[PDB]
This record gives sequence, C-alpha cells and structure tokens, in this order.
Amino acid sequence: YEHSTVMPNVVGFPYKAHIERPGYSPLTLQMQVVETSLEPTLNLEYITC
Amino acid sequence: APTIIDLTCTVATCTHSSDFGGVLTLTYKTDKNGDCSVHSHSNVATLQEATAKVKTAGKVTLHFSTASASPSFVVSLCSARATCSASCEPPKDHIVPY
Amino acid sequence: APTIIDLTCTVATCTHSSDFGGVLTLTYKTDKNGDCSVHSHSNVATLQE
Amino acid sequence: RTCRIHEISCGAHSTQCIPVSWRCDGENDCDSGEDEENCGNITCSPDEFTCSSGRCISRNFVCNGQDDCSDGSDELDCAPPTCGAHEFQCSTSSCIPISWVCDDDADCSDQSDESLEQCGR
Repeated sequence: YEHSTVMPNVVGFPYKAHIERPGYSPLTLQMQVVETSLEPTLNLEYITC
Repeated sequence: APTIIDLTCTVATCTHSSDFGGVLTLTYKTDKNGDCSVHSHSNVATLQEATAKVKTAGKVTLHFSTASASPSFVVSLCSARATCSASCEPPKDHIVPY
Repeated sequence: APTIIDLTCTVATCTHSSDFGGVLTLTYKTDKNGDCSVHSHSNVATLQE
Repeated sequence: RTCRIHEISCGAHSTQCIPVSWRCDGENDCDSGEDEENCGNITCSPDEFTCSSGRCISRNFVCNGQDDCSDGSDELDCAPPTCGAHEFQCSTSSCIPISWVCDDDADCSDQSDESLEQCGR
C-alpha cells in the first residue's frame, strides 16, 4: 500500500502519520530524526604553513 | 424455525474486487437458537455462505462480493427481510490470478 | 483529586451565636473516595473545618 | 426450564438450551464451552483450552487464579484485578486510600482497615 507524507526536519520532533486503508483498521506510524548531517563537496586548492 | 423480528442490515466495509470484499452485519431479535438459510435476492451481490447460526445475542455477519459502485440488495434470514445499501471504493491491485 | 458533580447545599439548623451554631449538609456524586478541601467564599459565615 | 425434547442444557447452572445437534459440533454454543467438553476422547474442542503440556482444560479454568494446566499455562497472559499501589483492599473487596488504614475510623464496611491483624496492634 503506497503512501506519501511530508515530515519536518527538526531533531527530536515526534512525527506521527495516519494511514487509513479502506479495507482495514487505521494505522499510526512514528518517525523521528535522531541525527542529521550535511556534507559538502570539497576541492583542495593549496596548503599553508 | 426461529422467529426473526425487526431485522436491520448495515455494511461495515465494501470494496468491489474479485475476491469477497464485503462485510455485512445483521441485527435481529429471536426467541430460540437455530439454523437459518441466508439468501440474497439480487445478482448485484453474491453471498459466500448459505446458512448462519442465529443466537440470542442478536448479531450475525456475512461476506459478500460485488462489482458495482453502490449496491442495493434484499437479504433474507429464514423468513425475515431487509434492504442493504453501501458505498464501495475501487481496489488498488491491477491484476489477480483468480 | 476526586471528581465531584451535582453539589447541593442544605441547612438543617442555624442560630447566630458566638460558637459554631449551624449544621451544614452537602449531597453530591463522586467517582472515587478521598480528601477534599472545604472553604466558604464569603466572610458572613466561617467554617469550622 | 426443562429444555424441549430436541434441546440439551449447557450445564446444571445454565438456563441456555442448545439443539442436540450443537453438542460436539466444534463451535462453543454454551456460555461455558461445556458442549465441546468430553467429545473426541480428550481431543481438545472449541470450548476447551490447550495447556502447553497438551492437556485440555475447560475455557472457564483459564485465568481462574488456579493452576489447572499443571504447568501454569492457563494462568499465563491473563489480567489479575486488585486495588492501586496507594489503595488498601477491604475484605469486602472495596478499595480505600492506604492513608485510611488504621486511623481509628471504620472506612471499610466490614472494619477490615481497622482489623487487629492488619493494624499490627
């Protein structure tokens, strides 16, 4: 059963999603962002000392 | 035969798919516990079972399969009657092997 | 704290004397049994307890 | 109520009469499941609980506070009721605050709270 949602990028925020299938009882998921990391791409130019 | 009075019909869920995708619940009032022959009087919906156990509790369930967007059929339980109408949503599976 | 609903107040006997010369009766409906705090919101009458 | 000539009673304490055809039919038609007891020899039936030992007990012996399964399987996954962690149980099964035990007032309808055995007086 395909589903789609949008959840905030806030660490520790307890996002809960409601999935309501027509033939079955509704379901609630819980997703949480424990940790995030933003990695740039680097090209070394030179070294100084 | 058990005496059935004040028979009402409601549909829990419906989905017009090839398998039996309908749940039908009947409320009734009885004096004794026995066996009733259940039939549906239209070919828009097809029941799964022929007989049901009627008890003093006052609730039996039936499974039916339909292919119309909104069915409406008259179901009988021994001698009683009722009119069930429901709203069914289409199924998601494109292809089935049965 | 216990939940109190439908409070009705009746006075059996009264006598405006120096000592505590009144008797007060309260009827209610509760869910559990415990301790409540009793207070009178006007200074015309002072509760003993 | 004597059941009709084609009906059997669901035990000595049940007012429920089932058809003679509903005794050992594989469904629990009796409130106690006694209709499914003593059918296929010991063969467990819909009115009986299967102990982890393989023994069949009546479903009425599941969660009765006694080890009828001899392995305690009937007492596993039940739900025992009592008073809260701050309440005292009177011998009449009423719950009072633990603060009202041995306070010289009879808050239990049977004076269990003020009982000489409980108050250690």
